[PDB]
Amino acid sequence: LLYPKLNQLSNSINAAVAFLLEARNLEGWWQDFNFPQAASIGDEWVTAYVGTMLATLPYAHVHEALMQAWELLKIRDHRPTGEWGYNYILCGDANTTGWALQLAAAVGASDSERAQQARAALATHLQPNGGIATFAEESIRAYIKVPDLANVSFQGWCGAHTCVSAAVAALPEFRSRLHDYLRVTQTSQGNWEGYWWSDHEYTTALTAEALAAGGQAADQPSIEQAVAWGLKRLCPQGFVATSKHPNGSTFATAWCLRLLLLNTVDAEVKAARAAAIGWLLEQQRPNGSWVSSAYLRIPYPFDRNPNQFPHWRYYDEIEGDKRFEGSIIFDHNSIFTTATVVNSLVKAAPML
Ligand SMILES: CC(C)=CCC/C(C)=C/CC/C(C)=C/CC/C(C)=C/Cc1cc(C(=O)O)cc(O)c1O
Repeated sequence: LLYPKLNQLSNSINAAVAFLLEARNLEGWWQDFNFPQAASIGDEWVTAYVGTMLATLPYAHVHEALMQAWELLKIRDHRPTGEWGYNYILCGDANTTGWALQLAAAVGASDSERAQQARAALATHLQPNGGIATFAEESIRAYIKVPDLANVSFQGWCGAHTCVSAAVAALPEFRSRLHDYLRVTQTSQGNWEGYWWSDHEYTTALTAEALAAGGQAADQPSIEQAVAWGLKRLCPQGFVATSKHPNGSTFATAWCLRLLLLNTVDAEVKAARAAAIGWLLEQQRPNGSWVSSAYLRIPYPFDRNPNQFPHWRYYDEIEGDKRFEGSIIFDHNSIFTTATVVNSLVKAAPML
């Protein structure tokens, strides 16, 4: 054990926590992502996610931030279902709601009236194939006012999503119901593929973590297959390479590091986690953040298979006329990425 690397982990994590606490707005929300001149900036979703990421820290001032985040979420009580959504102006969705419920658990509010209502609302999103859909069709159609989408299918946006199902399966009340859907959707390579996210490491880590949390020995082979895939994704330099970031994605690497924590005996896995930690420490910016790489894609509403859509473009790079469908957006404030990385480092440090 190299005590300088443990102390650098402490310093890295503290710098990121300071960045994230200072990056809150007037009322205390974490904000990220932007649909310009349209749905605008994420808050309820980003806050639920960041707060859940930071729940792994022992710090009293972080717990106070999470208590405040929950109070902000409780004041967002305008939707009749009790759901949370991307931000105030959006309808509820199952992903935001599932992350908000993980934050509720961290602050002792899982059995609150609001949490019970929101958990009930998740049940509406259960599909006949055993997974969870992001949106209710009537709700998201009521929000969208784009003429060339008025008459299209919304079965892409309103079908079962593996990324959302994996997150909801972090809740003990849903883990058993979502199990068979999570098992049947694993690829022959050992990973899972999400709907909204470009980086499969996110869905793979979350799904493997839900299977691990259920404690069924029948799921252990699937978990180990996912770990093996993670080991192949992480190159020797300690990062996950992508087409967009061929020298390493901070977001994809952080989620791959979380996935590799699911095997604590294999020496090659332990070495790969060490390499990922070293690369993430090298990549941190002076202000404590990491470079944005949390790529969210917007399929067409009818598209059930966005991993089979070859046309993705980065919204911010499109010259001339453009639309959100078929584009990728990112976390312009680096809050979503930074919270992800800091969580992975806190979880990985004791297994150094
Ligand atoms: C599910 C998840 C990963 C996070 C939980 C939060 C969610 C829901 C993240 C996904 C991305 C989505 C759909 C976010 C909502 C906002 C929106 C509907 C964006 C597209 C858009 C807007 C408009 C418009 O605002 O007019 C017109 C569009 O044609 C159009 O595609």
